[PDB]
Amino acid sequence: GSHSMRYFYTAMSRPGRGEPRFITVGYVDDTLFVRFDSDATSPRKEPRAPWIEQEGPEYWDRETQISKTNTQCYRENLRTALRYYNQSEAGSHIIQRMYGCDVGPDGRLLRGYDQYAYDGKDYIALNEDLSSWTAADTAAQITQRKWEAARVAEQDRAYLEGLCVESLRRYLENGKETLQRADPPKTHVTHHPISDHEVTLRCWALGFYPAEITLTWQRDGEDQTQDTELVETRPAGDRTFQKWAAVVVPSGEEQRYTCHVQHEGLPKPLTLRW
Amino acid sequence: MIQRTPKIQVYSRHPAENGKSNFLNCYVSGFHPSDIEVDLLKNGERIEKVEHSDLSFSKDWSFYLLYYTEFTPTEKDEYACRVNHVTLSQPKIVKWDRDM
Amino acid sequence: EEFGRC
Repeated sequence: GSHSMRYFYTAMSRPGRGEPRFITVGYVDDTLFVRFDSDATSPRKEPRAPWIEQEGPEYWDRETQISKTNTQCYRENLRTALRYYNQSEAGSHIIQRMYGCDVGPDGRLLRGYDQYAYDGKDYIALNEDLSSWTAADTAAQITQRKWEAARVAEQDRAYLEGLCVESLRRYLENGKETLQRADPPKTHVTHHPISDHEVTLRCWALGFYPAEITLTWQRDGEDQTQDTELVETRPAGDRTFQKWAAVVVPSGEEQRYTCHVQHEGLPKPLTLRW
Repeated sequence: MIQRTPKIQVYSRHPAENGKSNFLNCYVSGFHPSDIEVDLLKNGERIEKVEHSDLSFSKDWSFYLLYYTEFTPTEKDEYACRVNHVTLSQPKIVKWDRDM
Repeated sequence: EEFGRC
């Protein structure tokens, strides 16, 4: 199937508490495989998935150097952002970056990403063309001008069409037992009387990977969008995810409700009832 | 500055079975900035050595963290997740409900 | 693998 590799940078300034912390986490799909934390006692790119551990020491040295250089770069970027927004050096600010690539089943680049936020707000994003930028504001427009001058989009594109997809392809192969295994949701409906008049039907999807799942309730075959409490898909901690969707149903009306589960691990969407 | 308060889910890795070793998870998500204090509480007392996932964030840049510890749920032991964040005037305590 | 450019 299709896959993604994403690196997520968080650079968090913390004036008075040392230099901005720089964290990178790398994911393939919903599998964290690498992390870097400048606050680690010995900051290094660290494997977080077994299949990345076979990458040689040159990989880890190069990736760690990337992250150390990035730590400095993103501290510089935080200073730059302070300037661009006329902000004091007293406040704590966050630069985030997500970049990486989606590949299709054939491993070819489906699309690239390189997007940045400042203080949780979109700042600048490489457009899907991997050639132009969307700057969120005039500060990001300064960045965009700099990056257009520096051909950053072209460099990104070369990475996204090359090393990004190539390394992701390798990771998918090395991690094929897990990265290329969808664990279907174990699904069930629980029944929780609220009162004499109402019961909660909670449709559970547990143990599924990847996280993407559609969990809906229908009443009489009609989607209960507004009447379904849908918890965020949440990590179980064993790589898998959980989600539930609950409906408050009148007592005795449980059979009017069907839970519908779409997940790539399910050959066909499941329909469950209490 | 636009800040986002953590969503909090407290739940187990596997369906709770009293006497069966499990993992107590506190998933904090949707928050910004990333600084967040998460304690797992056993009967109101902070569980020690709680581990947490590496700081990641969602497409909307909001952060998420999984705090987790091995626990053996029982009938009477109340578990909770206590979350503090800049958006919270006081720590938010979400009790662990094995049905959620 | 990362793209270190920054």
